Amino acid sequence: SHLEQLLMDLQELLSRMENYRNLKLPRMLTFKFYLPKQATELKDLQCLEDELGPLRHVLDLTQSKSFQLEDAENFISNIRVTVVKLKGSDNTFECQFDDESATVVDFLRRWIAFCQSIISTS
Amino acid sequence: EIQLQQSGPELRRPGSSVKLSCKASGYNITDYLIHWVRHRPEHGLEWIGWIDPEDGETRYAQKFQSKATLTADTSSNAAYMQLSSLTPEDTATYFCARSLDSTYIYPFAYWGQGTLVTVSS
Amino acid sequence: GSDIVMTQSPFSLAVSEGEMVTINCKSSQSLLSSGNQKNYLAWYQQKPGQSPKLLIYYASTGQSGVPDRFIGSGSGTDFTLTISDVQAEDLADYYCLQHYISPPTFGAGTKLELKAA
Ligand SMILES: *[C@@H]1O[C@H](CO[C@@H]2O[C@@H](C)[C@@H](O)[C@@H](O)[C@@H]2O)[C@@H](O[C@@H]2O[C@H](CO)[C@@H](O)[C@H](O)[C@H]2NC(C)=O)[C@H](O[C@@H]2O[C@@H](C)[C@@H](O)[C@@H](O)[C@@H]2O)[C@H]1NC(C)=O
Repeated sequence: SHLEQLLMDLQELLSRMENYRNLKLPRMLTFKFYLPKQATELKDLQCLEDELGPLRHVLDLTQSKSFQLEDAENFISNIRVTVVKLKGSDNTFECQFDDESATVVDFLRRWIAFCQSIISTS
Repeated sequence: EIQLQQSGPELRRPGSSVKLSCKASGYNITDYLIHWVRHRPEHGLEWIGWIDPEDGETRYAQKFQSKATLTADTSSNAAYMQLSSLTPEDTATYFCARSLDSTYIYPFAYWGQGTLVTVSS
Repeated sequence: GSDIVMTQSPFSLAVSEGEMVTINCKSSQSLLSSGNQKNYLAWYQQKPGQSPKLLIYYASTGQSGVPDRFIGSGSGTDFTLTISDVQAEDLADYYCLQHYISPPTFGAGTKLELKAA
């Protein structure tokens, strides 16, 4: 499944940030992110796509100080090509979510839980 | 050569606090992470949290975020763990351990002799 | 509920000297890293009166000084610890540990006792 693929890529990222000591930025600093609420629909994945820009910069920066993230680019590329499929056929819909404060780790965990909840409904 | 010496046994009433110490010798405690893991004979092994003694970063299991506070002192070459709001379920043997590599956070190795903490109603 | 669950079996085991022992660990999630191509799993041994000691990390790689009788195998969600030619000194508790995603979690453990052959 496509949603199956997205979940994996997120969990892979979370794994790296939890196992590699020098990946400190995604672990220690909070940013204002779009987080998923109880409202859960494939349309809401636009919110995730809007954050992919910033996320690449996070990974690129972490890479430059810790040479343990060589595959930063196509990581985001993989994520982007998977979410665009799930979004469905629609004019891009402005993200309708609240803007909340969290670390990159917490950000991933909440989009992971989002994916897992969809899987349950299908 | 690498060793982690833990402080002695403790006795506490419920609601109390305890601070355990983990003194490193044979190496500089800054170079690796310090993990804390407890053992309860009926519940097995349970990871509590880790700390990076170089810059002080801490990571906790959600179960212990309010209860526990990890700490290091570079001068003493030592790490510390404090548990507050103790309950009888917190009766355990508390181990400190070191990360295996300097680069990777897990797994833990070179464990201490353990500190027995007994909480009595 | 979010935590990765380690189902370790068997709980207790008694065998004779020289026989082979099989400990199984099953995970609720794959522990394989897609980039590293490694499984984030370790095995610990706790002899009576002693602290836990690392036997095997990354599923199949033995720690220095660990005899060859100890073989870790497996991938994804199914893992196995093997002890061949089991010795009197192997009397201990054995735990699997995952660390693919925090918090790292232990299996419930395996108590191993030895008998004469
Ligand atoms: C453990 O290592 C700390 C930093 O190591 C540095 O990098 C190493 C690769 C090596 O080059 C080493 O020489 C470097 O110092 C030490 O902290 C530093 O210590 C110096 C004095 O030796 C001090 O001037 C620095 O301020 C201090 N920096 C930091 C960030 O702490 C440890 O020394 C201990 O900590 C000191 C603060 C001091 O209290 C001293 O008594 C301690 O030895 C190293 N620990 C040990 C036990 O050697």
